[PDB]
Amino acid sequence: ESGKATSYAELCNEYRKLVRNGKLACTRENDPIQGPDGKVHGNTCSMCEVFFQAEEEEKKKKEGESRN
Repeated sequence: ESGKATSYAELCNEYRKLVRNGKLACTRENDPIQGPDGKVHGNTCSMCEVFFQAEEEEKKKKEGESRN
């Protein structure tokens, strides 16, 4: 337990520039870590991809009907 609690939305933030329409992806960093799901991932982005994915559902709602 070192540093501040920090927050994914703020930590993975640096990966928001990679996430296009809810899909995050970056180089192949060589540093496996863990995520909030107590699960390990390939790189730091992979850990941010799962969090970014969950945010894709909130966008499920459309501002209007595609038929307009």
